[PDB]
Amino acid sequence: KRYELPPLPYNYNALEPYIIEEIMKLHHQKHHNTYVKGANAALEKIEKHLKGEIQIDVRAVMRDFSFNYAGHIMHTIFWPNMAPPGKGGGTPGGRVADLIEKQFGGFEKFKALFSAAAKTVEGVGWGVLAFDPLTEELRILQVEKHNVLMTAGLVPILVIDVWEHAYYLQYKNDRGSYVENWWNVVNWDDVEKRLEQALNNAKPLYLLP
Amino acid sequence: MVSFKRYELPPLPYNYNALEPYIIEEIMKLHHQKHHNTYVKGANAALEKIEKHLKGEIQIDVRAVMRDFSFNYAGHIMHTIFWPNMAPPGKGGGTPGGRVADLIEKQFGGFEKFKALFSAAAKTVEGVGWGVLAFDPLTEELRILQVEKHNVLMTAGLVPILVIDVWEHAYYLQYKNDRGSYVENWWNVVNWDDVEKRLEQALNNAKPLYL
Amino acid sequence: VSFKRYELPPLPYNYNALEPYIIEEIMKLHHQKHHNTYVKGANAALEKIEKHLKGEIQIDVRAVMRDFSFNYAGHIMHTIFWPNMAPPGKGGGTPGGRVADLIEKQFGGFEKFKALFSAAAKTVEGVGWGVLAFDPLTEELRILQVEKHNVLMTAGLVPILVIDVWEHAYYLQYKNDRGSYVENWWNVVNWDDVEKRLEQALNNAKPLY
Amino acid sequence: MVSFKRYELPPLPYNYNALEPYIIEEIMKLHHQKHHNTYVKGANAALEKIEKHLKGEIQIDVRAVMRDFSFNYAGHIMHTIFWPNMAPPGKGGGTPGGRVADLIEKQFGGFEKFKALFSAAAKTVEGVGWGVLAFDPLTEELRILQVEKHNVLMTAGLVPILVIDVWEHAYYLQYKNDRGSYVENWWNVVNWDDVEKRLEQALNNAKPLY
Ligand SMILES: [Mn+2]
Ligand SMILES: [Mn+2]
Ligand SMILES: [Mn+2]
Ligand SMILES: [Mn+2]
Repeated sequence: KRYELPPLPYNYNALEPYIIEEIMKLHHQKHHNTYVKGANAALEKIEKHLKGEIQIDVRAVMRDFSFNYAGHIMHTIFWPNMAPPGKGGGTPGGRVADLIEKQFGGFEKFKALFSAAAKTVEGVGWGVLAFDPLTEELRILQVEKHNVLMTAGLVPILVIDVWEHAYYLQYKNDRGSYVENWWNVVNWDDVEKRLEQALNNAKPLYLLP
Repeated sequence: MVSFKRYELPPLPYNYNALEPYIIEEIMKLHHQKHHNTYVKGANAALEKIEKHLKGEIQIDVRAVMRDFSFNYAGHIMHTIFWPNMAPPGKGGGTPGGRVADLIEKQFGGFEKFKALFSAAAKTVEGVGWGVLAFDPLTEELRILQVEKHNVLMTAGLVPILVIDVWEHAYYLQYKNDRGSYVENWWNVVNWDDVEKRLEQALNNAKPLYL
Repeated sequence: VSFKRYELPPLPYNYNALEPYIIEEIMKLHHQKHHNTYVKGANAALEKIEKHLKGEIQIDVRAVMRDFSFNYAGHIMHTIFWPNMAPPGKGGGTPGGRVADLIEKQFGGFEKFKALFSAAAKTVEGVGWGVLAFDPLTEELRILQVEKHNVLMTAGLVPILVIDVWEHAYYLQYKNDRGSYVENWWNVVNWDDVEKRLEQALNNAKPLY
Repeated sequence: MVSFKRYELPPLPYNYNALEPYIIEEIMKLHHQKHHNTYVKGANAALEKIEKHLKGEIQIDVRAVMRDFSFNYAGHIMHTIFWPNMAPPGKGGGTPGGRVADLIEKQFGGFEKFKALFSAAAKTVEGVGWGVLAFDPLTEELRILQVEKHNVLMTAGLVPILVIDVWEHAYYLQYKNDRGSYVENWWNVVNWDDVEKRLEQALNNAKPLY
């Protein structure tokens, strides 16, 4: 089954002033679309290989699949993780706030740690807040590229893209300012919904019921 | 604030010599007691550093500690899946039925085509790593990929349902450099019942986490 | 003796000297922000090693060496990158001399070389570099990619011509279109510099190993 | 267009059993005859694909083939340095003199401090890789780093003069999981004469190179 580019949940200019329209348009129509196409291209090669029509370098094509699939799913989460300022921004409540209190000692400490993780990604990558199916707790990590340092199990519920293309046109080299500004468009309702699903569904995938 | 729940080393589902002749007792023992244990400890040690940082007790390099967490957590979960993915010959080995066989037929064109591809993926991991059969929550289909170390090339979303460890420590004492022979022999201990149960859970649970 | 500090080199030309192919704002940010950050990071890693050697602190050796690796590599790669370019006239065109001779022998001529090098640069996954290197084991040219600054690079190979395809190298001008950037970059290649490096490599490299 | 010069497997500088009791004969045989040979073949195979691409016979994935070249070339050169970096106990082992000892004193505050740092670097490689002592052409000083696989974390410029292989295949048959004991014992076969000769060449050639 082939991957498809999802529409954004909002207008290309909907995250302004925090992320400009030009970035949103390039990011979605070029970058994300390229990962969708790359993932499908890798699958097509695997198909031709399985049908015996070609012989592929299995390692190489799977590396291509890994990178592009990861790019696709990460951007798929990234867009609805944001919302126009109002619906987006502010401080979380509910289950997310509760786990943030338990795991990190409150929102301010969480924000400082998450921001540090995002700002200090070496090269391009992501800051990731994930739900751990083994402990049913939150974990923060970095991902390099789309597919380096990511682990099995951990379910991303909030991600920030710190690839240079995510901010350079507006913030230039100042990734720090981008990260600080990104908090203003975080869709906590989306994160809350993701956590609800993870609490219900994640653990049984690994520790059988 | 509540102190993190510690990771723990699970027992094996069988004795150390239970996978003979395909994987020797000495490997199973070292693999479990030394290697898997080390990843459990490493994951806990990283979380302890994060805890002390959050309590204002120490300085940490956030990137470094998270790299440590990534590698060791990944090692832990991958081995946690690896052990029950195998079973003593008899319960282990053979060819799958059920939903696993159905998806293998529809996607890979049958078990032999799947086996050849999975074996090639495992054999050709560059350096140490894993061959992985995963459930894709976006398409509700199977995908095969490689993972290097424990935490390189792995992606979000994909749920491993069957993994083969091709780190050198998984085979060297018995098979020496001949990883190919190890991979071929490993099929004789695959626990298809476990794989089927994992797929069942994924079919029921995975997609809603993301969409 | 305290380690010798790395230093930011001046550019061989003004910030606007590579126009219209690479705009002034890019050259300024690239040199003053990005390259300077790698210099500072390389020095910072060695300061940590020094405090460890003085017995004052205990460090995570793996972590600090990863920092050294990335930042040292960033520093050296950019150090080669700047003089690898020159204002159009001195920069651009088709090489002669020893480099042209090896290009004929290894790659079957300049057009074939250019196509291969361009493909290598364009298809770097994530951020990184296209690299033309001298192989001390064979005394021949080899092309490879480097991801980040310090992934896929090998011992031995001496880079003689590099192109930076990190997003910051082109995004402000070329946006997502790395391909057009790579095509344009040829017009500022300083072939006299590449020639000097190859000659040094032919005379110096093999004995090291 | 002339066909590429092939990489070749260098012979060992000593018998397969010459590093005993510190590294057993079986490891040396497998390591040289199976593993190193595989990297030589892999590097050549990648270049063959590049050749066929340039001659218009095939259309390659340039990234994929260059990744193959990178890993295998790196494997080849790292092992090529690794073997003569060791010597039978007597010629091998002990502590360095000459220029190596001089820079070690200046950079690291002496041999025991250097040894502690290099040992820690080797023991703490995550996954498989190498501990590396390198000469920096930019500063004409020694640097220690790790390399993962053969071709991850390695940088341009730095010239390895002493390397230790900590891939599992380098020790597992003898030391099992105990990489630490392997690293501790490897010091007893280090060929300081070889390292000294490499440093001499680096001091003479590396900076003028860059
Ligand atoms: Mn992006
Ligand atoms: Mn293992
Ligand atoms: Mn750059
Ligand atoms: Mn080796």
